[PDB]
Amino acid sequence: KQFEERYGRAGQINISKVTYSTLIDVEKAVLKMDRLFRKVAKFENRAFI
Amino acid sequence: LVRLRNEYSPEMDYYLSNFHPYEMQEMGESDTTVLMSPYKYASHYEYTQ
Amino acid sequence: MISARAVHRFLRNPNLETGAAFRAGTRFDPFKNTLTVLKDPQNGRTLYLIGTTNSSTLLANRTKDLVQKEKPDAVFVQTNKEWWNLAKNIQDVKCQQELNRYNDLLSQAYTLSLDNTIRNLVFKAKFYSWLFVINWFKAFPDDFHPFIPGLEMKFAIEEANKQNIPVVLGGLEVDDVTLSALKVEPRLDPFSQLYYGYRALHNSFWRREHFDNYATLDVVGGEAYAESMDRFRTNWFVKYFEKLAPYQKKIIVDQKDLDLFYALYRDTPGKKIVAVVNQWHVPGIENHWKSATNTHEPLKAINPIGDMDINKYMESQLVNDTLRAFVSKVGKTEPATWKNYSTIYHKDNYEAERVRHVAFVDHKDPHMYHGLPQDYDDNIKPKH
Amino acid sequence: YNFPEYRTGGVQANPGITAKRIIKCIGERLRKYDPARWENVPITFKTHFRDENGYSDVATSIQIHDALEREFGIDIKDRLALVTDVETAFYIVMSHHDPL
Amino acid sequence: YNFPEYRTGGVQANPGITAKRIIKCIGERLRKYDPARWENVPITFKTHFRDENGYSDVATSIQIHDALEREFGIDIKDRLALVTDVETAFYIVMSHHDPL
Amino acid sequence: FKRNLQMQRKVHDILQKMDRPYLRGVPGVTKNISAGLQDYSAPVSKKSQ
Amino acid sequence: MFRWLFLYWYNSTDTPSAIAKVNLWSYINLRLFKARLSSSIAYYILGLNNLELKKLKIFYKNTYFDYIYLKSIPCLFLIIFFTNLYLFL
Amino acid sequence: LFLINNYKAYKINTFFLYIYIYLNNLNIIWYPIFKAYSIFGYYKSTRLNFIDTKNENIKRIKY
Amino acid sequence: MIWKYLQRTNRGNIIQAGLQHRKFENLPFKQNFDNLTKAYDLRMWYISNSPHEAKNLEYVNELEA
Amino acid sequence: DEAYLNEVRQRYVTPDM
Amino acid sequence: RKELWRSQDALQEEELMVNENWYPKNTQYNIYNQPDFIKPK
Amino acid sequence: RKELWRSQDALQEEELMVNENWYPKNTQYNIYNQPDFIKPK
Repeated sequence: KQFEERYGRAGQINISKVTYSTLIDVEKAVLKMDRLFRKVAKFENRAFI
Repeated sequence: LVRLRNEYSPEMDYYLSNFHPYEMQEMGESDTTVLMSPYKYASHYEYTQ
Repeated sequence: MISARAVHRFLRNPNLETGAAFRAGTRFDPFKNTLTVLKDPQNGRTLYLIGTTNSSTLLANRTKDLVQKEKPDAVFVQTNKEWWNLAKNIQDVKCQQELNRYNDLLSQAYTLSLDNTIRNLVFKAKFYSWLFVINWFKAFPDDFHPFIPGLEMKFAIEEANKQNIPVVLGGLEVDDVTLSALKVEPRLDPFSQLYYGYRALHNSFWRREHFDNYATLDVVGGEAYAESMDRFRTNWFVKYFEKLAPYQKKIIVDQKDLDLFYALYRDTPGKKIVAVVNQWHVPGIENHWKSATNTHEPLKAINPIGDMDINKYMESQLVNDTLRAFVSKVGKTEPATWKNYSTIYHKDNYEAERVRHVAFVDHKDPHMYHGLPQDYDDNIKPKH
Repeated sequence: YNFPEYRTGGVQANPGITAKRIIKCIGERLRKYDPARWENVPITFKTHFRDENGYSDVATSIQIHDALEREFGIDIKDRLALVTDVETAFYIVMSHHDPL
Repeated sequence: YNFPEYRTGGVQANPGITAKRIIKCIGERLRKYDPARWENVPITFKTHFRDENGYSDVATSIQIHDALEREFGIDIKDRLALVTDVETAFYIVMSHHDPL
Repeated sequence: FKRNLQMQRKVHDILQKMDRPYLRGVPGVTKNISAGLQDYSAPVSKKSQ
Repeated sequence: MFRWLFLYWYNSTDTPSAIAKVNLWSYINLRLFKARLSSSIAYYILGLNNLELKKLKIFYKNTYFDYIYLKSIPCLFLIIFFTNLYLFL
Repeated sequence: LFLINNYKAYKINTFFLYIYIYLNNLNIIWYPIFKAYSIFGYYKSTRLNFIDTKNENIKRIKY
Repeated sequence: MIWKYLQRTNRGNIIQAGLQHRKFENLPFKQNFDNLTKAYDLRMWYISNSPHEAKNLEYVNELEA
Repeated sequence: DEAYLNEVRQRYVTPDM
Repeated sequence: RKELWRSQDALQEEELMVNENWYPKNTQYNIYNQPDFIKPK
Repeated sequence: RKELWRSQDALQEEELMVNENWYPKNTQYNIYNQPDFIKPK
């Protein structure tokens, strides 16, 4: 953090807007599936938790 | 002749660029004995499940 | 007399080493790739040259607003009477897609007033075959039709009529004048055109450029591609046309650029002109206008070695000569390479060809010891 | 009559004149070979002959090799280096021991 | 763009420029056709193309006729006059009603 | 380390005070042109570090 | 994350001396994965002051089939024309 | 398109579309990485476009 | 004419495909092979196309699991 | 030139290592 | 056109010929003894 | 001869290149933006 504050970023990232949108969508989908897996695990392990 | 010592001195780190990085493919335990393919043998490492 | 400025240049930044987020330039730049302002201080005239690809609604609205607020003394639209009749009979259309729905009806305006004689029939057959081949090579989709006028021309003509200012119709890309010009040139042939069009991209560069150009046209639509057509892309397209058919490029681009410049400079009311022409005539018209009115941007002379740092080279040579002399005197030896930094082009590392620099013509030559440590003093002084 | 200079290695003694000769010959060859592209582009010392993405064209570079061979009377090894900019041409010309 | 002049007969309105054009075209043609003779001789308005005894060469004069036809876009009647000096060429060119 | 630092100081002192005959040569032949060093490119974005 | 060896070995602070001063040798920091070249030709010439890195990139590797098919149409039509010409003559 | 929209709310057409959709997603296949490098080696293989935008690659001279 | 649908390449064949959102909306309330494969594919695609190293390493650990 | 001399002399400066 | 056509090269050549010190400048030898003659080959 | 041969044209060209304001002058367009450019065609 200190180094980036003193010298700034190395440069900008050449990305596509399609890939940008898809990365955001993939992150949201991963969070949604993690929540679903958490609920499923809670229901499966109910007799032991 | 550089006689390397069993230490972590900066002198030893000077010779850090004179060695190939150690390959991790043969490390651990293998779940495949050997590839039976003659074309890819003794050059490729065994796959893992 | 002749001002030999660059007209059609598509190579942008050949001195940069671009790539990987460091681009050679921005090609989107809307509302500025299309409108150009030209001045004639001798007569106090102002020209607003609008280069349209006849495919974007945004540019059509901008042109309509420009004609509404600028209030020119004349409007020069690159259409003809037949197309204007067809378009004025079309109403309640305010987006370019709806007008694209009438592409065939508007293409009916391409009327050739040719005879039915044997020679004219042969010419018609040859011209239609060449048009088919050149449209195969052009390969534009329905939504991008730079040669079929659309909403920009219609809005310009309607706003000119509302203000009751004269409208000058310059004709389509292929009109009677250009049709006769093509009749004069006998170089029209579908088979030769196919052969020459499949040999136009003679090196990889053109090929690659070709690809990405059309690649964008396949990804973004006609409306989104009309906005992202700058001067460099336009010049690339005119040069691609020149490579496909140099004679028809000369007839259709260069000669028509000169004719449009004549019409805009002399055959017009004047003192304020809004000229909505096709996109690829803007470079030639602008160049001719600037040359005739002497309103060119000031020349900044370019020395071929202006960007060459000779001091860097000479300082490196001097530094390495001094270092060689110093190290040779320290080690009581002579230099081994005389090459400042080792690279494999001479293969001197493993072959027997040295890079030793010792040249003299006799025993009395003063320059005999140049390059050797004997040339320096014990203080590493360059002379003696 | 202008007597040619006795001392050899004059190409290496005038880096500016060598670069000027390289620029002139390369410009003439590029405008002859690819007029539609290089007839409007001024060729200076920092001008390269690659794409905007750094990809090089072999045909253009071999044309430049032929131009440099004819200008300086050298034999450029096409398999060792490819001239993709004026700097590379300068390095190749000044590295050769028989340019004239 | 430099617009050509509307007024016709500009060749007759500039005798000096017409003579300069005649001298230039005749000199180029004579140096190309007979380099061993005319490559060192300056061609001015008083220069003639005959022998020292006044005898004319038909081949040289027909070459000059061709040069004048190509330079000014005229059709010189070779059977009516033979161009043996720059003055005769000037008379022929200025007499034609369609030189350009 | 100490001896190499002293030797480097000596060498840098030699290089700083050395005569530079290329500064008395013809501009554009053995020296930068009289105008100076020019950049004829038209950059559109900041160059990466 | 390094691409060039001269940048990799210039100023490295994850050397065994420091990592032993902390004594925490993470697996993700293996030197087998730290540096890797670009798989595009990159050689060295002599610039004006030092070595200059020149990259030789000849052809792209992301070509799709449509490009190959469209670039083959003239060849296929030439083959058809030559075979029919042989049949007729 | 009008006909297709008109027969969108029909239960039989929706049942056919539902069977089609169910058969589409029936066979989901997993492709593992069977080399000893595994996930981290593959991840490091996909870093080329982003290495130059990192602080350790900034020009930073010691002297 | 012929070049419009014979030479003009479709948009989908050129640009990168987007995420099929239909296949992540109604998921079964199970940690079955389908859901696990979807999660694995999502994280693998992310680490294959993301310049963000922290999320990439988190996804690497989750991918091993 | 004095400015160029200053720059080139600044090129050779030994750091206080 | 109504104006008789003249090529831009011809117009430039006439403009150059307007000058009093005009000489062809394309000769191989300095036949006009001009002080500013540079051999073109 | 002992001196390596240089054609008189090459020697003259080098003499011209000694000048700082040298540009090719044989281009069809004014690519170097030189104020003293005359189109050669």
